[PDB]
Amino acid sequence: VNYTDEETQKRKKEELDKLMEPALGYVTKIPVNIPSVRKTEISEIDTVTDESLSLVPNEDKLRTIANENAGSVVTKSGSNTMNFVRSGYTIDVVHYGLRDKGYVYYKGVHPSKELPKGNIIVYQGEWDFTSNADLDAKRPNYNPEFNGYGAGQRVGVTSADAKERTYISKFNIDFSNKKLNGQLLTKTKENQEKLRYTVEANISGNRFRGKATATDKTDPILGKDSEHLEGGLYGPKSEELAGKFVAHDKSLFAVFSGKRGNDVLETVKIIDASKIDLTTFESSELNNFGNANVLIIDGQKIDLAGADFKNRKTVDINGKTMVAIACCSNLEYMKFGQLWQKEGEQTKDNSLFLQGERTATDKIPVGGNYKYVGTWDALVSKGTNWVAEADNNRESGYRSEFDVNFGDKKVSGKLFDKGGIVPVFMINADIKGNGFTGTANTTDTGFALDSQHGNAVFSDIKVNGGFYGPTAGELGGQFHHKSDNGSVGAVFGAKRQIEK
Repeated sequence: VNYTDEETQKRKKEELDKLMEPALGYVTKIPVNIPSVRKTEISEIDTVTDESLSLVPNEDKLRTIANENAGSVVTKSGSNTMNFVRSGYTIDVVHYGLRDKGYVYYKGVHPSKELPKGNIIVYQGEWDFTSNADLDAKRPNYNPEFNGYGAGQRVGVTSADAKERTYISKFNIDFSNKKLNGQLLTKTKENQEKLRYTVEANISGNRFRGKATATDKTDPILGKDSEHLEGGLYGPKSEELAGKFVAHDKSLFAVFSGKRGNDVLETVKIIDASKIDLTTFESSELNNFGNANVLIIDGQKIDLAGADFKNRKTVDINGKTMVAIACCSNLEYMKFGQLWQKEGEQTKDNSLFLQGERTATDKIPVGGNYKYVGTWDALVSKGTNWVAEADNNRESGYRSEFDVNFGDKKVSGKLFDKGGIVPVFMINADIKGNGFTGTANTTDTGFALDSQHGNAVFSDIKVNGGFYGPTAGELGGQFHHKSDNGSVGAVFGAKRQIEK
């Protein structure tokens, strides 16, 4: 007797909803009936957290199985066409019995921090799928589209199993309106195309969420709708996309890719996500999907919101235990703070991070003078270590204060040590697009490293920043420098003010 959990229709939708969380990629195993059951749904759907397009999800696992019984594992990734995404399958084509048949997946790299400015941009690619296994789903003993006897009856049938058919995808992305619509088609030997699915999605950050609608509801395999399509834009300037959808009855799992042509487009920043290493004082990029309140370390997510003003988060990621201090509760569209791996009382790879969701360029104020107030985080190293740790005290704390002139397109900034009545860093920058670039300086003679102890001096250090939120009511930025006469790494964020 086969017993399984009674899943309510509530939980079904909830576990489907869970599949909509953004990730570098997704992979599912092709369902295979155990002898006593008649039907096996798609259910083993896992996120992909590794970041190399060369690695095929769970391929190795399948390969270790393959050789033993028969051997023939085929892999399709679209590596000959795509540069930032991989989609397809890795399967045992000589599969029989109850062992694994393989996996369908998509994955991507460098989630886009820059999108095209506007207009409708075309992306072409491929798609693949696996079905569930169902003896009772009107699937014919002979299939005019799929190789073999009773394809999809005892074992999920895939795009790999099709008779001389290519599975083409086309997408139209309206970057002006952040809408996406597309087609999943099948092309036969005689170049006749058949629309299998239309897709529609809304873009948010570098991700889209939407639905896939089945062209032919009488199709025994590709005939069910999905209200759960999710994917992302990949590559620094949105060169490519990839994604998936799950049929509402878990009877199908599809993956797709897309790549736009060589037309050079104007782009805009939508996301800031970088970290400064506090020993090299170099800046590296972080993966981000357009939610600044979530930190992606090793393809795994860390939530940064909390009840306090700034919040300490401890999260275990691949045996690497990570700790982040994220500020601030009054910042809705950006986060910054410290990040490190913990080793008992030892701490490795200390770094500062900054994340923000850029304001739309056309939503940056064209004129007006506003004050921004926040705090900051920094490390300075000239012999000893001076440090700034974000706080809540507007009066004598680690203050950051900014005068922004949207008319004259300028940012003037002050960064204070605690107690200090005078600033220790003076930021001057010009507003360009939805960001700003400029310089950070100390006074001629600098500031004491606390408290014959050293003085720290920094001249014309490059400052990079952005305006965040719907109408740029938040701003943040960073600067870093390394030399033997001193080194610094700093992140800051500030909220727009109103006279009270």
